[PDB]
Amino acid sequence: GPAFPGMGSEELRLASFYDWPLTAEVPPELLAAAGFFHTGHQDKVRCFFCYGGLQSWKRGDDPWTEHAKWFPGCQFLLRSKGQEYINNIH
Ligand SMILES: CN[C@@H](C)C(=O)N[C@H](C(=O)N1CC[C@H]2CC[C@H](NC(=O)C(c3ccccc3)c3ccccc3)[C@H]21)C(C)(C)C
Ligand SMILES: [Zn+2]
Repeated sequence: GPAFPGMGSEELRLASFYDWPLTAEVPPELLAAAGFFHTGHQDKVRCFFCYGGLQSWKRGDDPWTEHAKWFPGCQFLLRSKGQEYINNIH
């Protein structure tokens, strides 16, 4: 199961980005869709399922790409995007 079942809802994850500092650079909509919620500190986010944390986001970063790059074993990622997607990023 998920590390943090309470953030399994995409809408709850999106709400967590109310004070996100990088709206134009890395959209909250895409971060939330990709399993991430905002910790509230700087640009630190975490996936609700694998609990993997990512920070130091660069403008134009693709949240799903970064998810697969750093946490390829995440089952939410696999369920959502499929194995071919994960394999191609590697
Ligand atoms: C350029 N795109 C971004 C999304 C990126 O690749 N970020 C990397 C990243 O954040 N990573 C890579 C994979 C993870 C391991 C190293 C880094 N982890 C953290 O920064 C976490 C952390 C560890 C120790 C002290 C403070 C923070 C972290 C924890 C919770 C939330 C966010 C990050 C995570 C970085 C900083 C190494 C370029
Ligand atoms: Zn994950």
